[PDB]
Amino acid sequence: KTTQPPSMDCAEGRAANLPCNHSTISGNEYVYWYRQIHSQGPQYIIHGLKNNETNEMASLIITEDRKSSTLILPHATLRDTAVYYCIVVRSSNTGKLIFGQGTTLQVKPDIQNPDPAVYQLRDSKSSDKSVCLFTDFDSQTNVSQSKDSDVYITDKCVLDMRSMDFKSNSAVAWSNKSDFACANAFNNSIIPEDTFFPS
Amino acid sequence: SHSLKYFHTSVSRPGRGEPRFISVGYVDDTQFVRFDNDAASPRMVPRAPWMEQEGSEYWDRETRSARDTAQIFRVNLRTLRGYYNQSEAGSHTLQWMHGCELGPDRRFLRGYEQFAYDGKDYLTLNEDLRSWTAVDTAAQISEQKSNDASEAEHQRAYLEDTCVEWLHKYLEKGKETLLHLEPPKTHVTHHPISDHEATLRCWALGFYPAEITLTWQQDTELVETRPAGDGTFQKWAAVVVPSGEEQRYTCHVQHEGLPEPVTLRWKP
Amino acid sequence: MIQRTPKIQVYSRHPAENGKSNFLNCYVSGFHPSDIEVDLLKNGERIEKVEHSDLSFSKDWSFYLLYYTEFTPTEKDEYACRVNHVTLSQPKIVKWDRDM
Amino acid sequence: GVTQFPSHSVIEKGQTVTLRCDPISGHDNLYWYRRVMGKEIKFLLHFVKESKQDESGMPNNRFLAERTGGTYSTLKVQPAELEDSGVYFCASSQDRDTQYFGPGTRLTVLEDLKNVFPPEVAVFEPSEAEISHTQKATLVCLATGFYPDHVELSWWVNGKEVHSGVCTDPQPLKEQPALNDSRYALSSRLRVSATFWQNPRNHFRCQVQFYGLSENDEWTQDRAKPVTQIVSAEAWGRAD
Amino acid sequence: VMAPRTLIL
Repeated sequence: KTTQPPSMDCAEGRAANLPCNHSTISGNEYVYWYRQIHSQGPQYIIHGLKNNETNEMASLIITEDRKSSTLILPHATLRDTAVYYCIVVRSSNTGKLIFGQGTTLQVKPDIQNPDPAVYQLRDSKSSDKSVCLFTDFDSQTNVSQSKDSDVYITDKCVLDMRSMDFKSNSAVAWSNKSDFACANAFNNSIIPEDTFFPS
Repeated sequence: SHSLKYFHTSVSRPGRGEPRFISVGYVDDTQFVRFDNDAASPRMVPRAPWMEQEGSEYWDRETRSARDTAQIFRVNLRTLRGYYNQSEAGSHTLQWMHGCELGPDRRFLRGYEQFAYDGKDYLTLNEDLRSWTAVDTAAQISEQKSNDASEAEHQRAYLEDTCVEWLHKYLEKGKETLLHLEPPKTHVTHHPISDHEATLRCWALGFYPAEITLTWQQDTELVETRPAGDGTFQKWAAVVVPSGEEQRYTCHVQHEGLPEPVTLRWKP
Repeated sequence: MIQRTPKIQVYSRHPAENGKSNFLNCYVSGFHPSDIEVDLLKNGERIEKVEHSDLSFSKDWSFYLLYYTEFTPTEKDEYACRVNHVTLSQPKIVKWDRDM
Repeated sequence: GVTQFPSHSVIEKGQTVTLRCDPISGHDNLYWYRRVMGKEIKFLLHFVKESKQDESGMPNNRFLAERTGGTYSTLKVQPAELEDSGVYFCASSQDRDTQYFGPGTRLTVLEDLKNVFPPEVAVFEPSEAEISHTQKATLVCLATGFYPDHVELSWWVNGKEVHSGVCTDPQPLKEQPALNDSRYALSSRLRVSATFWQNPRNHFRCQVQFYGLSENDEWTQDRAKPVTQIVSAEAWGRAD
Repeated sequence: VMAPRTLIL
């Protein structure tokens, strides 16, 4: 039951339209939407039967045929990045929820000030040090994992300096092996031309 | 017009464990299903010949629904005790009746739903199907709980769609007999009470549906309509008559299965 | 508690014919609560194989049941219904009258 | 909101854990759900008041749940097996149509507790090049060598927690993915303005709350008992 | 079919 696209990219500030199909649906089955942010408790958003509905979190659009649904998030933010589950529940005395795969919604931030660069950062203590920081690239850039087993590269995560009206992407690489420079650290990703490399 | 009605009864059995629970289903005046948690097979089962063909799919859903209802009614019985302040020792009853009716046009006409505690009216779904009304003062907490949780929505969904949908399915499956009108076989009997008085009795036998009017043309006894056992009904009317002239009294039988209303006479 | 005493009717399915197979019915109705003992008697003895309909109720919430068994009427044989209920101070026996 | 205890739990194969849930008081219905690592969230049980209304998701006999006075619920795994590792979510409802979830209990059943390790935490100071190029200073925190992955990372400036400018990986990385029970690493970024970093009066601490063994568990090994603990690394602001 | 949901009174 119920199909959703496994992933969805979305720009912040604009509206997000998440589709859901349930063509087997019968007249006493209700369309619910929950979401889960990271690994914290799933969160009720909205539910409906046949006509559209709106609350302060979201809106729901159900077709006249009832065979499909749309969750509309009015003005998407980074907080709205979550897995979104569309669950059909037949009238029952338990109302048990069957969580499908859901849509993994990534709200991509703006990136007004691209300034892609790879910096070296040293430990506050001794010896180790050697961490490479790939920062300030647009949400076009994809940071791949390393082919080398002994080089660690993180996924890209987003930085929200709220009081600055500033957001930025970053990925961290480290390895502690000998011949590991910040110049070759991200060789497995397509990094933009003119990515700043400090001497 | 056609109707799909269910009657659910829960009866607490403090001595035992779980309360006795029985659900019966009716298309018009014809029973077609039952659940009884005390029966050898405690599952929803066919009660008319035209329901034998339905597969594991349908009976499983209906057993889950019946057992779930039973399990909620058990909770309710406990809670209802707490609303009235009654002992744990006594046995009490929760009843629930729901039904939908189609008009001549065979589309939704009306839906109803109500609860009774100890045979007394407890809580009724409103005619607009959008809210519940307490009929007992003790039902005010349940009235507000039901209205706050938007329970009426689920029941409206049931009475206007699911009930209607299935009623049509049942009416097709029971084609041969459900739409069949069986006229009554009628006669009049004589029984002298004395030398001055005697009884005249107008019989209506083997008819379907149960709806029937028997009038006499004030000492008029009229029994409650009764089942024959083969899905047909029986009913008699009786009038007390001075011994001698009984021909001034005539019986009048109005019933659906008859071409025209019928007059009975008594042939001595 | 609402306590209503059962109304009782004893009768046949089909017009009584001595020697032809028939069904003997005991219809109990208009009663509350649901608990009730019903028996069909032949010459004063409880008939063994007796079946009943599924417990149901009317608009006024009062319950009704039908009790039935296969029988073959005779001139000399007598049949009755025997009903016990909380509202009764003794079991109420009602004989079958082929004119009712 | 719905409450759950404990938030984390690591126990040996064979041991007992009681998981507790405190529903929004007044809610007739309480639900237990779980996610077995690798699968979707799945129904376990539904209580209407103190009664079990639906039990269809209950794994087997090793799982037992009660709700004595129709208030808080308790879910007991005895004995615990590896496949029971995952997150267990409690939920409560008034209408059965809207379910409110607690934060969940994260459960890890391990075959041998010798494998548990506290994190080591390092703070990496901002690049001189980033300061001159962007007028901003990014500190990276690195929490390495922890098992299992029960960590919470937060940043602390001048004895107060900070939220703005922070980015912590959703998932940790396996250090030795080719080995069983591989330890993990997790990174975090705090980005401040250059002149805020260049003030020597400013103190920056990366804090990692590790969830490990309690004081009840046996420890016969050489190394310090890998108990639930906070490990930190810090750095002071720098004009140069 | 019978009503798939009842009231928790």
